Amino acid sequence: VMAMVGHILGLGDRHCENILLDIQTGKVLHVDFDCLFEKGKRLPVPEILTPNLLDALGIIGTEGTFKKSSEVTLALMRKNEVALMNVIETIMYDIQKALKVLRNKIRGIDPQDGLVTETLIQEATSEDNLSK
Amino acid sequence: RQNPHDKNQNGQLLKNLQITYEEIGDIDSLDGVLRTFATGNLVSKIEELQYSENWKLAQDCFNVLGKFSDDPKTTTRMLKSMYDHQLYSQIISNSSFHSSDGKISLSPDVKEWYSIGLEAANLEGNVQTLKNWVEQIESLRNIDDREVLLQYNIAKALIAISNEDPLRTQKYIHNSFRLIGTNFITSSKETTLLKKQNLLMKLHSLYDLSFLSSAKDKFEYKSNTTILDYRMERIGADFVPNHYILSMRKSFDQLKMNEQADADLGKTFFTLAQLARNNARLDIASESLMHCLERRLPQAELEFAEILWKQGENDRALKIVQEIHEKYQENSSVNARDRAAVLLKFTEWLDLSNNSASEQIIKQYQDIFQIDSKWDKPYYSIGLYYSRLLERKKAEGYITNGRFEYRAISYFLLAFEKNTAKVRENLPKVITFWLDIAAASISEARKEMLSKATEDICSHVEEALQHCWYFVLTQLLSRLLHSHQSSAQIIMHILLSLAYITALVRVLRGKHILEKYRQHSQNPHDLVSSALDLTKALTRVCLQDVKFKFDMNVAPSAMVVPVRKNLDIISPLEGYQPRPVVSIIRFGSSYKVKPKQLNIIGSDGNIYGIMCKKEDVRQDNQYMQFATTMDFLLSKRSLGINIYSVLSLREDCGIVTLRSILSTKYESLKIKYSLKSLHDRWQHTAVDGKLEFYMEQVDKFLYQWFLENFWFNARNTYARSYAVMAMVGHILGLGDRHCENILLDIQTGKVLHVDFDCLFKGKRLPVPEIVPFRLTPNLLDALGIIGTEGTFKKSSEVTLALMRKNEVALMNVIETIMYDRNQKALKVLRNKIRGLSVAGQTETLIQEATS
Amino acid sequence: RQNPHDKNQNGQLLKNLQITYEEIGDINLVSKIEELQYSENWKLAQDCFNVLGKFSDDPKTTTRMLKSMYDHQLYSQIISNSSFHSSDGKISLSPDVKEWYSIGLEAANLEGNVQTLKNWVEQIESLRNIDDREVLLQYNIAKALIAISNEDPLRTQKYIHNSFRLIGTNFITSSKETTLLKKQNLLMKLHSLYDLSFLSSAKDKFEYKSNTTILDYRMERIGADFVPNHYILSMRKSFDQLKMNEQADADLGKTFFTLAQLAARLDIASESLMHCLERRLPQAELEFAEILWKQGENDRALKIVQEIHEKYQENSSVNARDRAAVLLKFTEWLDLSNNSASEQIIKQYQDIFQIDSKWDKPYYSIGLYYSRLLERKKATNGRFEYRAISYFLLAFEKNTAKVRENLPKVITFWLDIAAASISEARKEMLSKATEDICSHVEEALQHCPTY
Amino acid sequence: IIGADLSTIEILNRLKLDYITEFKFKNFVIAKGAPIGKSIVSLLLRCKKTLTLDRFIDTLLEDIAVLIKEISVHPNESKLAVPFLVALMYQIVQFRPSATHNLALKD
Repeated sequence: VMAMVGHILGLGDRHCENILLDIQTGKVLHVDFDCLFEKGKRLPVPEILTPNLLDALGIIGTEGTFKKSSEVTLALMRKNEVALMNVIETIMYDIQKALKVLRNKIRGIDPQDGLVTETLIQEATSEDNLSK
Repeated sequence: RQNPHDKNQNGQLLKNLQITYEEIGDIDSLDGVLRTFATGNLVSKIEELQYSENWKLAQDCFNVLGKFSDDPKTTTRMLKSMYDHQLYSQIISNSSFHSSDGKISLSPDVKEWYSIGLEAANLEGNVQTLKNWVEQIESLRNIDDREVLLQYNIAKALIAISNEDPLRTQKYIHNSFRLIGTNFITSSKETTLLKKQNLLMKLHSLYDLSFLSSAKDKFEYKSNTTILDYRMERIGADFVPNHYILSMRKSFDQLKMNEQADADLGKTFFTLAQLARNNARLDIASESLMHCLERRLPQAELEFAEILWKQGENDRALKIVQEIHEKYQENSSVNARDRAAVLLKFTEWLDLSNNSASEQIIKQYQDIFQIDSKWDKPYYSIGLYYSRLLERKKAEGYITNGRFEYRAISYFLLAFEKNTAKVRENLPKVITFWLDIAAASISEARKEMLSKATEDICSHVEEALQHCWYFVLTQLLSRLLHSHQSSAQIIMHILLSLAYITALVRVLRGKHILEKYRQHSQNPHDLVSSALDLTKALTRVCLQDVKFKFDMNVAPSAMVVPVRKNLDIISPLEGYQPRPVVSIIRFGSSYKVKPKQLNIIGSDGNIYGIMCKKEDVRQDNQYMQFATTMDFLLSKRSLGINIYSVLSLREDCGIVTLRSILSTKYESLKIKYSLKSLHDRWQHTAVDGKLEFYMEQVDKFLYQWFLENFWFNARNTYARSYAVMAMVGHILGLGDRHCENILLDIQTGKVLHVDFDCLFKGKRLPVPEIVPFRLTPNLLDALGIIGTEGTFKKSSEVTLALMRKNEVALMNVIETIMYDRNQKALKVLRNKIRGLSVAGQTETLIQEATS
Repeated sequence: RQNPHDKNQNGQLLKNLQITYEEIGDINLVSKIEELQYSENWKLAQDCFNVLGKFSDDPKTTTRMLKSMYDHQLYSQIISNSSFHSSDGKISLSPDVKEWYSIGLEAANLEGNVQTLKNWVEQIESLRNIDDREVLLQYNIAKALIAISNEDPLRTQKYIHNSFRLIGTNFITSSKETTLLKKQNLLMKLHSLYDLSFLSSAKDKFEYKSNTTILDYRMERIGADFVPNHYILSMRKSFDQLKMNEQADADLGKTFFTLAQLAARLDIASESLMHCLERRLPQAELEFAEILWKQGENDRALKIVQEIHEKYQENSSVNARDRAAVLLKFTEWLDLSNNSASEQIIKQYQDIFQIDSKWDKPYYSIGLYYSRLLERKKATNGRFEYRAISYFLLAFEKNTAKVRENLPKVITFWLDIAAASISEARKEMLSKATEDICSHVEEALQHCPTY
Repeated sequence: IIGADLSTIEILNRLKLDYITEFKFKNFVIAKGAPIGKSIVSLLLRCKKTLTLDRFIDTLLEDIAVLIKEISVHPNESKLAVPFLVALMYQIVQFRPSATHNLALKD
């Protein structure tokens, strides 16, 4: 969620130095995230959980649990898109239009698409999991 | 009329009509009236968009509303909604009959219940259903109603086929014929019939079941399937009758089921499935599609992955077609149908998606070239895909043309004439890139390929045309210059490889090709002679003001009549012709300082339609393309929307009591309400005041005209037609209303629209004004007791369905039409197509345009 | 971790987590249909199942069906797809194939009545031994419901004892396994059982009347999740259903006033609301409009709620919160109906100014619609939206329902345009805007809640 | 009756009538899902010990005749009753000439 937060208010190339990952809960923070007026998004300096995660996911791999949980979570992360968006709003540090298009994405729009045991191969490839 | 818009001096009468027609029992009238702004209790009022844009939830609403069944009005309206958009599953699960005991004895003229239930489960039923539940639904006392007599004998035919009895089935179906033909059918003066269309489609399905039972064996029945495919090739335009007809067929193949008839049931489900899909009703469509899902249907689950490729799971749809295509290369799995269908759809999917680089998709084009060899829809769809790729490499750099795409088009023009599977239809897909590279050739007179590539495409054009490029309208607007050496050559070489050319009557950059074609070995007469003859005639009579004989009354020319009378067309039906036998002549000598008119005179001795236009309109022609797409979509309800065809081959080229319509519109104008001061208040005066001004218009008046014209067939069918082309009007954002919007003949049928001479003209137009359709202030009253939200609403929903699965292709077409010469909003409302009502919309949109 | 990169060692041990999860809770053509099954969009794969089980011959997919069109709680279609109120009773003396009853009796047991609960209660007992546990739970509370069809509250509490014993013995395991997200069915059933029959704090009759007010506090203990925790008036629609006698039977549907306030998967809300409309409750009719709209529609429900809005100004219209709720639904229906420019919404803004005061979360609904129009209209420095801010901030003083919460909704763009001006200031039009909005939120701070 | 494969008393037992929930001539209780035949068997049985031969006849005639009527004058319901009711009337009638009494036959 914080990754969509950041790369929808348009920072680009989040420094690995900034990311801190608490052992208590797993929070993933952006400290500066200079992103007002697409700060650094045009620059894109860096223009860059594998099978180990799937092994730990279960005997059926990702089948079920992951995306069922994550899709009740989808019901969560689309009902309050605008609330989590104003949560996003905290990436000014110096933008809006990209934020709007990609929060439409949050609501369900797909890249270059008006669109608004095999789930082992599907949900493991869920964009909300594998996009970046 | 002689009282305000909404009150009890208008409601009490409407409500007693409700009661009386509910007693009668016409389902679409039911929809319209129960909707019409009934301001009673929330349930009885809610039907405002009862089926349009939300139907299933309101349907289960009516369902548990009549669950106690002690409001029999509410339960026949239950079964109403169940019919109107097909929840026949809860019809067969509406537990008054499908229980230990069934009927409540003699469902009286309350028998709307019975009629609807019967048609519904006759199309989704079996020996269990039809047997036990006619065993409950026939047994009544007062002979007063006959809906149930009809459907009881259709179902008795079904039980007889299950009893294996050709004779008995024939007799029962023929008696159903007798009954419906006698007391269900209506007259002429009215034959705008589409209400009656439901009942005569019931008759059609009965005839189907009759010869399906006389079907000698599997070979005779294969001929039977062929003749019903020929039905599917020339019957009409709607989802709803597809549904009833082939679902009745499904009941046939299910009641009478052997092993050969199990394959029969599978194939009928596949048909009803994919058709009910392709006409945007991926609900009951999906249901019976899953019924055949239980039966080994790879392609079909690719069509389901396609409906979700519309809704929510592009990624997994693409994946499954990938592995299923490359893994099902085993027993059966016809490679040029199963494999080629699935990987074809995978290719168009990835063309649309561009989430996975087109590298492997050109590779799956090679993969269909390999597995597919009998089939050619991959070939034409890859013609359009590589059209997209000529675009992409034009974005890659100064390389627009391409050898692979050129060869694709080349073998497609090796295969044009055979059937015309999508040729005339996809003609936009080719003219767009042809004229894009023509513009490239004029630009860069890097880009060192326009010459050879443009000439190759011009040789394509010439080889097809010479012994056959007919689709040139809004790019060959007019022919006035060379620097291409193909434009005039083709626009006037079609004029001799197409045999209207006898009735005509840059400046130096045009001649060279004209006299080149004169040089060419076919030269009947030099047309530019007459062209500039009438040109000088006009430019001498263009200024003779005060404060036609020169080029007139001459005819026998070499160019086409200047007046708009040229090209009523044909379409895929299979030898196919770009116009009956006719010789245009009689140059108009009227000094209208310009209507010159003739009509249809063929060999047989009939008369075919006529309407006059002018000045470079082709968005009209894309609406005829839309009507032909409705036809191929169908390929109950069945809206009767007739259609002409104004095509072109040069500039200005191409095609109820209604006498009462004429004079009553005259009396609306001639009520002596000034015709140019209401425009003063509209535009010249207060706009926020022009809002209440247009309300004092609606309450100063028209609609009296409309319903006086209408009665049942007149109203119902005009409303259906208005539904369909009104939704087309909005969906194409065309608007810009005309001045005699509806003018048809008076005998048997013909109900349709006219204008359509515009495409995004209301949003992407100089000073945009309310992008919508043709709408009036009192449009609600244009429909009367059902309002402009009524059977208009129902066949409007059927319009959403009838144009929202080919909708991606239709959007791809309208992408071409953009043509800002004479993008953002284009794709945006393409996505919109993908995803009262004047009592409200009039003030809201119309005035917040002019308030 | 020590496996081949491709999953080829998986064939034997991919058929086992999908049998252990079905209890643990951490949940070819047929194999390529359930692609969307629960993927935020059920209807399609859901009626895939109700179809592939109309064949009513494959039990694995039959349970798949019922459990699926069960999870998003289409419970009265579950009792519709009943093999019992049919040509024969259900699968009689239900052998190991009773799990369909297991899935269905709760369907009836909260969406059902004297007729429904009974016709299934005399079609579930069925077996000969008492082996099953889930459908026996739902049986106990189905027979508790028929028990208070006979209306003997105390021995209904006796059947509630039987149900409570059953679940607390045969339905839960220890910690270290399962956070309660997947004990959902269990704890939802538990909350419902107390509400069915428990008499201590609400035992007295005096308690009962004031417990209508104290049932408004069932959401506090339960929660706010649409799954089963939302119990503002949803559980109240059950208090008066358990207490249904003459006048209290007329109050059964009247207590479902703000029940459907929660209701995409509303076929269930539909059936329950039909049942209540059988009493003509204006709030219930309002929430019927609510469910139809929530499907997705704008102006169907626009028209109905607006006519009722301008209709019940005297008749019924509970002063407490009847037309205030028609107008809550109306206001967000305008917001997502895209037809109600500032004057239109401000009409019913004035309407509440005239009719009701204890609820201006509608005024924040007008706020959010104005946000929609202002951003779509200025995407700055618009005196229209600054007057909007003025009357919104005036409304933000008193009713203190969400002032703190959605105050940043407006102050965010106001302060962001302030920042845009202080970086780049044509833009000399936020001048008076910032001055007067600063002064008026200052008088707010002077005359508003502190926190 | 030929083709009526049953004990036509059972036939009657398959005749419920929802609309009419109130019926009673000479003790003829009938209700919603309450079969005509359930009351037919009711009569037949205790009427055996109550009535004699011909009075049994007459009682059937008049009671099941009240049934004949109130279903016949009940156009809303369907009358599946009266055919086999009348068939019962015939087994009655036929049972003996001498036993059957002309008063009952009259009525």
